[PDB]
Amino acid sequence: DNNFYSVEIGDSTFTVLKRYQNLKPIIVCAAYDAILERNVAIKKLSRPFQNQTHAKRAYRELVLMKCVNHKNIIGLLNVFTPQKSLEEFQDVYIVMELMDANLCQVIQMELDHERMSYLLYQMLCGIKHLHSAGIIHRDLKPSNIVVKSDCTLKILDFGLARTAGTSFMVVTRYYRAPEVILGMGYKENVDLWSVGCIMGEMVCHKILFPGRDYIDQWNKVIEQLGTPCPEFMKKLQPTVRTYVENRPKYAGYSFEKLFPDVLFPADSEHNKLKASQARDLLSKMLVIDASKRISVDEALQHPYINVWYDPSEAEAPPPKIPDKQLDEREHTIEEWKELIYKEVMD
Amino acid sequence: PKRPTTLNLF
Amino acid sequence: GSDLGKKLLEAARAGQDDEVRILLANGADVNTADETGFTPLHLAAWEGHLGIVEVLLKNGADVNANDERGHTPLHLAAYTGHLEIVEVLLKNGAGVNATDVIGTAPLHLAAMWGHLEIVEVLLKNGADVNAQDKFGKTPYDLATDNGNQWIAELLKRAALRRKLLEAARAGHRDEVEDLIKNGADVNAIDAMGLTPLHLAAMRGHLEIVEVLLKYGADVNAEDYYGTTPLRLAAYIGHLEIVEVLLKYGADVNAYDISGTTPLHLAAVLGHLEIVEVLLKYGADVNAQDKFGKTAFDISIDNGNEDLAEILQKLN
Repeated sequence: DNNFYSVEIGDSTFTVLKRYQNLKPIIVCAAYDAILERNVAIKKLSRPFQNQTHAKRAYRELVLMKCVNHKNIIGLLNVFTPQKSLEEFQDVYIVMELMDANLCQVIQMELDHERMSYLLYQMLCGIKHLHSAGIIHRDLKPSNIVVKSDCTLKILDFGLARTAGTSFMVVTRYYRAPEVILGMGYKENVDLWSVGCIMGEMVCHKILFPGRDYIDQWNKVIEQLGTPCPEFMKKLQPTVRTYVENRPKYAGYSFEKLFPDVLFPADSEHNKLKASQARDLLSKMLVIDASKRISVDEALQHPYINVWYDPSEAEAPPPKIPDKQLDEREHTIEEWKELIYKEVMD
Repeated sequence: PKRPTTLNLF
Repeated sequence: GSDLGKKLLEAARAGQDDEVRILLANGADVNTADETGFTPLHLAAWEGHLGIVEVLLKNGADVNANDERGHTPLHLAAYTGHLEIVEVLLKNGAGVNATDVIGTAPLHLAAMWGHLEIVEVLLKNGADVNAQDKFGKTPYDLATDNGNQWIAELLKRAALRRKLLEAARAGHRDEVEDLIKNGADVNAIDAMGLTPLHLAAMRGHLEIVEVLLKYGADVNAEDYYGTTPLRLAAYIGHLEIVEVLLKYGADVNAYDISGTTPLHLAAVLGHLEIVEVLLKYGADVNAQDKFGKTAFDISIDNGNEDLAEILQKLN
């Protein structure tokens, strides 16, 4: 029957369960779960089965949000559709944990070393868990990372082609790793480049590499970090190597010049040391050559991060994803509707 | 050292 | 300094191939310097001992070692006129435009003393024709001042190829057309095989690309790595240039050594409009690169989802 009530939230309508009360918009609502007695977030996906792109994205997010459980990754609390049959099926509502803000607000703060390293520690724990689950985000950025007033942090979604709609409605290119831009493959640590850019932006309160397009992104990188060595050029493909090796050559500033001590809190024997550790970690993440860039595991062992290490958070068991669910299998719009409906019906 | 328990947000 | 080194310095200078072999075998430092910075490679290059040069280099000799005056082993070979040594040093990684305390480079010396084949070899290896010493003299000026008139002609020719290439790099369309009208080769190349068209495509200067194509430029010119102007434009994202290139006969299904076509490259960054034009001119989506990936598969791996929805419909 109809255990629902519809509410006008802007242009569209929100037909949710009566357990969720007082819907406030943030194309995603915030409500109070009277059963769980705590505020939640409600995302609405209208006709996700309409085409391949929307359908794949929604299918992965559902499957993955159900399987993955980590406290630094936003979790699924509930999922329902107000329609009662496959013929009438239309919308999907995904109830999630509610957070207070995204990093874009934290970046404008002058944080202390404890909060900075603790926020970063949580980022890496989440990233690591995703990796163990065979998920490389490939699209980290401050708008994808959300925080709470108790200084907790979570990763908001699963990234490229695994996300459907924006909760906390920041361009991707600013944080995209060069191996992608230069036509090279990618391994787990592309996400670590982004952490480097996000960490840097936190330090100096500015976008590290603000380019006009993807290509200009490469110009902003070598201007700051210096043209890479010839052993890296040999890994490029002919067309890319021809373009890269005809760029103006840049020496690149040291990470002391990129991130001086004035940017950090430095008024103590402990603070001036902590400033160098953050700079060291930055110099191990912001590395063009991904073969010389450290891993997520190594980032968690760094002196700047390891203070908070807890094996229950940084070494949690990986999830068991059902076999061959996230492949590039093409389907009809009706096949998608049935797969998605099967995952949403009560 | 203790883990930060607060974060002044807007 | 070291005792085994002083014997290696005089052994290499004397031409004793066996003495150098035994000294390097027993454990002589291959890069010992004398009072004024000259090393065994300097001495063997000054005296013209090709065998000893090939021996010292295999033992790890510094190809680009300086002395007190800033002269390297290439300065010496260029001065004395030993072609085979110039060729061996270059192939080992010598500095073609190394300069000394007054700005003299190996091409100044080769042109000054009329060493033809060295002037020609140094140019192939990327020697800077326009290079000047601290007194404003170019290799062309020295050749003229010393009656090496054929070398001066070659250097003037090379200076003109350089002026056309630099005009495409950062020059006006008028200069490109003046140089062409006044007899400049549209197909001129640099040391790495780049033509004025390669440089124009990368630059994104449509006006220049048109002039070159009009006056005979090769649309399918490959550089040292096998790169064509269509693939550069397709990757960088120069829509208008990808259009005139295909208009003037550029091969759309041409692939480099790794099996990469322009369609593959536009999918890296997701140049929607470029992919449209490529498919119009007949870009094959079944084409697989050296790994086996189609243009469609690349869009997936780069997150360019709007582009992938177009290729799946075809394949």
